[PDB]
Amino acid sequence: PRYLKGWLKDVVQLSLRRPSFRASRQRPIISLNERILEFNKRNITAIIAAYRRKSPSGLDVERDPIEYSKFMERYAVGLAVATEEKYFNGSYETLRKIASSVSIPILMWDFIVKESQIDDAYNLGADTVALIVKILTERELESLLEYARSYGMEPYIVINDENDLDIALRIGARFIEICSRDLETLEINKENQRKLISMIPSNVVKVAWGGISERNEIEELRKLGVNAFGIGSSLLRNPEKIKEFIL
Repeated sequence: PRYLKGWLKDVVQLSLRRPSFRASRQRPIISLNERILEFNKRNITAIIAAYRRKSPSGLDVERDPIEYSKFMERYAVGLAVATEEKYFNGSYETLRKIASSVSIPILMWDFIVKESQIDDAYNLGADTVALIVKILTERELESLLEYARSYGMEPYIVINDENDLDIALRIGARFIEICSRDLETLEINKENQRKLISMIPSNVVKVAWGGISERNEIEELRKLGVNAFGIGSSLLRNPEKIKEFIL
């Protein structure tokens, strides 16, 4: 990984020592990026609903993950499941059970630093995996993107600033999350986010994430070329608010 500081260095050290999941996949690959594009052509708002328990950017919610996922299966374009265990209190077993319960695409939301974590996502049932530019060297980022594509997954490349974006385009990313939340400081900057969105060519599937809470800003981001919208704490507190974001 990169030279890191603070909690990011901590979580990366944990991910490097995380044991592998050694069972066999039991569901097909359901492409999240392909389904997003299907929603765009159908003029349906594409929203990625997240499940997590703890979070550095929010108090912990204790809700049934299976009741949650089944409800979101009716409205969401995909599900993000946080599996990091220290700062998010996530679990591989939680992802396994969600993947066994729903038939919509599932994104593994974690801090991927080694290949076996991509083995884990595949065997667990995840349809794609998040790769975070700011914690990986360019070479590591490219290897893991290429490794995940060997499974038939289209990886989900997370960017924060113009450095992350330039690198993402360099290593041939086609599925980008423009995150407004800086992971080092947890501060949100939507102006920088919209600046990065304007610089991403049209052939990339773009996901806006960070502090999204209103149908209004979803329509404004859509007019800038954003294909899908990730929403976490808002939907974790009130799942039925997704009906407002889509309708």
